Amino acid sequence: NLENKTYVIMGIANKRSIAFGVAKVLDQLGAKLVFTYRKERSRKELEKLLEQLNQPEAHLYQIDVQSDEEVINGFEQIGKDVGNIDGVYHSIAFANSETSREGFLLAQDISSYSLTIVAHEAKKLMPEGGSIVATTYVQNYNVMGVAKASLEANVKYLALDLGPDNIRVNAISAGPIRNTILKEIEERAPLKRNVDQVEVGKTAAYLLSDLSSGVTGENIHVDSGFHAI
Amino acid sequence: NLENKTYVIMGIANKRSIAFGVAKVLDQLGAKLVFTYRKERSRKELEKLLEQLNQPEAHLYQIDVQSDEEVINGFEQIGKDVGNIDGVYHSITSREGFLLAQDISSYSLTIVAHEAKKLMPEGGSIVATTNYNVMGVAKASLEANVKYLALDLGPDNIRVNAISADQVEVGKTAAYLLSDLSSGVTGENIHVDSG
Amino acid sequence: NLENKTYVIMGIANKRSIAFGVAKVLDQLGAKLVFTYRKERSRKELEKLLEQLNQPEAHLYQIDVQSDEEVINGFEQIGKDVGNIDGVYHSISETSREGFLLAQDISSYSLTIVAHEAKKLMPEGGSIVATTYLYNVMGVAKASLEANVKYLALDLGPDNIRVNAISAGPIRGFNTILKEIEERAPLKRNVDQVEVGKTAAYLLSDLSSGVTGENIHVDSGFHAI
Amino acid sequence: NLENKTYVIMGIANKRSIAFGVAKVLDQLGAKLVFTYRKERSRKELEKLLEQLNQPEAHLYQIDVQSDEEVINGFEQIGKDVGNIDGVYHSIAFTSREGFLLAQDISSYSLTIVAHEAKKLMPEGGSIVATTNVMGVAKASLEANVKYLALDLGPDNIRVNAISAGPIRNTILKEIEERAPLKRNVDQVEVGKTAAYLLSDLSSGVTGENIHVDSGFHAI
Repeated sequence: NLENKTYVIMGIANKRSIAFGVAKVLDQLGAKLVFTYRKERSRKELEKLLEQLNQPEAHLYQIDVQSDEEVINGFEQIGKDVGNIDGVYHSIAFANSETSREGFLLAQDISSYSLTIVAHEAKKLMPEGGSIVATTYVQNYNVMGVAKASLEANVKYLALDLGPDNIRVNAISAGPIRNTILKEIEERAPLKRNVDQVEVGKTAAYLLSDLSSGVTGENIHVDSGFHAI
Repeated sequence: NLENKTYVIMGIANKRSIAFGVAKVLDQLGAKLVFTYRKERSRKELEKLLEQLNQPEAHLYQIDVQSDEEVINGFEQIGKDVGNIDGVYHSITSREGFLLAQDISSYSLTIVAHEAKKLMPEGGSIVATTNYNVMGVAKASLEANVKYLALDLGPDNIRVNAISADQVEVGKTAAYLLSDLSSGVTGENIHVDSG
Repeated sequence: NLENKTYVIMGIANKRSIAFGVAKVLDQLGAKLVFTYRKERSRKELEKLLEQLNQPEAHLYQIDVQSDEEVINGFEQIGKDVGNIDGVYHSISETSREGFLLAQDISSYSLTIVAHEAKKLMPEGGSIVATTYLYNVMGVAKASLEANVKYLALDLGPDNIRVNAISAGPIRGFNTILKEIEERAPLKRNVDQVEVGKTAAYLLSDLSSGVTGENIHVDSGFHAI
Repeated sequence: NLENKTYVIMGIANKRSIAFGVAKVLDQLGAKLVFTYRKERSRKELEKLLEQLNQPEAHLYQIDVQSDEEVINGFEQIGKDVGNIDGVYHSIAFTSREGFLLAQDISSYSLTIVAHEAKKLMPEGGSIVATTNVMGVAKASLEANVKYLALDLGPDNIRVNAISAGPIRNTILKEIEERAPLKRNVDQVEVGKTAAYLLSDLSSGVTGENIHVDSGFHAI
């Protein structure tokens, strides 16, 4: 399916990382993978996980999307080091000033803008097109909600903007995974159970692959159809 | 990918039918396919087209979703003839107009779903592909149907999703939806329309 | 506000009909009101209700939206008896084919036809409002309605006719849900007939002059959850 | 209707401002109005326009929603100067990381903070109204914000709703008087009207809603 495809996978932290699920699946289909971590602390942990995979060699890159420079440099090195890529999976989600302006903006920066920039930089490794995918993860006033809204919109507009560049941008809206919210989901999710990294990875594969070749700007809920309730 | 999977494919009329695109893709993925046509006039066309495919043998069934009896019998024969299936692809001013539109476009799903359910003891995937446009009103009804059927059949481990509309690209998404790949997605509507 | 405006108000059945809340409000603003009932049994109840209002005289009209004929004649009599009007308020896995279609017929199509017929009493345009209350086929019917509203709003734009919907929250299983919507819905309280009538008035009135194809939730913003 | 109602009206810049249309309508209904401007340069223009209205007295307040400090202080002065208010109309208008964030800041967050501050002048509840490439993303954020605020403030009996308006002042305009159902084009007053509806008790069950005042163009 994906032999000879090269994908950048952002946001692995531990073996529980959704991003990592996504990783195991693409590995299994025979794509070559590149990874980005944020904290130096996590570099070792990634090298460990790349063992679990049949990855010919280890291509790790420290990128903090929160900063233009790192993202710019990171993609260039990947470019230099690996050549063109077929797609990017961008997993993020970080809620830490309950109503603070900094809170708000920071949320936006991480949750919505990171995509914009990644996209702008990844685009340079995708001269013939490719697929970008953003995966997505309560109190008084939910700022994280407002960030996701921003995200989803951003996906539409990037999808729209990069259309001509034959680059597809879609999102995965994830439902919960390995306890009161596990009450709620197993309770009310139509499919009557909880999703998990793999299921996501599967749709992720779908999206990054040519299989979804007519689909851009879409947001797919991998949540045992909890959305429809 | 799909070897040993059995799908019912409804709405082929000619080689241009979206449903047909969907077919080619599933055939190529090694799934065994069952077909339904409406007019007798088109049983022949379908036999023609099954020639383009690598289908061991031809399973054709005349079914007018517009009528309970045909649908009921239709699926039973499929049942008897083929045994269980893994999912179904369902491709298709005045009070009469409105209601007819609703009947064919939205309800057809409901009843198909109810009948196909009987061939999917262990779950499966159903997929529906899609001046005052009563037609719009019919699609709205449809999409809703999908959500509530998705909802109703969740517990029966049956996933209901829609594709909003070339043929091949649909087929491929179609393939995604019908396959295990889409294992957490139910009640979703996917736009294959170059966004 | 509404003196010399004339509105047709459909779907009152008892003093508790939301359609009646709507009525009280438009009465209070000085509009002349026409009424439609389905069951003969309820014509008396309506007369009794019109007593609560300062309605000069009683224009009642028996109409079953479920039938083209009644709807046609119905509007023509209103036409003849009242002349033109300014708007209309229209309040109304297993599942059989009949059920489905019936639901569609009543919940969606009814509007279409009413629209088509009221149109004839609004040569200079006006406002049509559909209210909605709340495996459920009923959902599917609402879906179909809401779309219809958009498409009618669309098709009637040029005839200067605005079509909008109100989507309403509970009043009168029930006792349990009048609790539900009181905890999680923002505002905390439950809605009521009046609230609707108010928004209804907005919509029917010139107040809502750029608004068509819109659906307004009068549910203490429950929709937002 | 609106006698003895007090509303804060933000975003007037010239006689063409939508906010100003809103203003005319509220004035005409007998509400007392307070205004905020951003640029010192625009205070005089506001005094000019307040002449067209029957405003007992001019309460003007310089507020840059871009800065917590001004917004906090402004509302207090309003508080001190006029006492409690019945609602607020928040009208605000018009690549890189900064661009992105700026847009959010002004388009979406401004509401959040204004809300949070306005809240203190509405002990018994009231109505807040926000009128409306990256700019798209900003509106999305806004529309979401309105929902969540509507949601957060429900218990305080404060209603938050938005108005989405179709353009006012010859190309992209043609497309509209062409395509849109209601057949002509939209204007200040129209907005003012719905605005009135939303700020008034008339919209008493409605919160978290977005109304399109665009001759039903949204429906297309």
